Amino acid sequence: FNFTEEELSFVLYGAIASPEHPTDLQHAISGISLQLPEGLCLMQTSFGDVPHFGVFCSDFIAKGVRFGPFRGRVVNASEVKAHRDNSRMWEIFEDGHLSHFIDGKGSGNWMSYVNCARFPKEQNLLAVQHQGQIFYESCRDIQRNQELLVWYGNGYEKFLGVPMNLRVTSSGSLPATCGARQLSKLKRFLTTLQQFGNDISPEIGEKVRTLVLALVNSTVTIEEFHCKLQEATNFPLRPFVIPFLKANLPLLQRELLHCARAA
Amino acid sequence: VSSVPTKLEVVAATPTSLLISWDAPAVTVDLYFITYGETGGNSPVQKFTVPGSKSTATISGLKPGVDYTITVYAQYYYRGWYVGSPISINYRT
Repeated sequence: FNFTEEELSFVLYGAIASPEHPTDLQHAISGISLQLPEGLCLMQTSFGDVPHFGVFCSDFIAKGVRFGPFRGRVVNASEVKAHRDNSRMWEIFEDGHLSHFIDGKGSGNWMSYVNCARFPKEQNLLAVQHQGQIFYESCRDIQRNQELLVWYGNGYEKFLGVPMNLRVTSSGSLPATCGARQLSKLKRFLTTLQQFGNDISPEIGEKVRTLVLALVNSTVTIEEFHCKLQEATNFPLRPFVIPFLKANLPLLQRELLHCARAA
Repeated sequence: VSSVPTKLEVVAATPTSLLISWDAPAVTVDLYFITYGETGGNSPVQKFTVPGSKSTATISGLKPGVDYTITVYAQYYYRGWYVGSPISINYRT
């Protein structure tokens, strides 16, 4: 694979502009009765002649407003296939452990169209589990024409962006590497990883930037990447990362590859 | 034009759980947030929701003896989604 840093930055940090002013962010699913509340709207744009929706704020949303509960099929933990994205699933915990997933795909409820945050600056929603269900809570004042984008809130034990557990008010098990919202988790891991590097050092952050791009381009194998990254950053990754990358890296590559050329 | 609730009252039910009550504000309410956490404590503050239909909730799993700050406030829609200002009380079970 021979991708440029700019086309990587596009998939991790970019957005498509519409005929208007507001832009759609990229959780560009579909790689090859809404009951929508007041103040919100569903917004289609086109990407590769493939329809792509997003939930936008038509008016105003104050910080601390909570929407939900998320609605969808109940997927038992065993029947979720591997090498798949599962763009619209949430992990449901009971008593400290993974119970089941809740699949919003094809629900037709408006919340299943809210895309994920790939990094915090574009994030205005927090995913929050209460009782058995998922809610989205605004973490910022949401202004008109700004897109609603969610990520796993605190109350989820996370490592560099990826959630491992339901943060305790004690239990001990990680969700298996094959699960919900995998491509979004991968993006969130890579961006968080990049920011993590920059905070240590400019030279170290630049090393990671090239090291990640080389990984995305399969120039370097994951275990090769893992070692060199730990060498360059002087910081140990959790064991889940290698199988996580082996499972989900080919999703970012497939999407990255999926780009139209001008006309 | 008012959003803040009134007459919030707290009663102990078990040494670790309270029954709280309030009466709705002027505005039409979607959610009430209920919030509890140790007064003057470095402990985090917890919050759940009850629908506008309800004007009572039960808080549970509290430390007996320790006083908590309970807070309720309304989430409404008025030319935008807003969360109002809260009513507060402190109470040791």
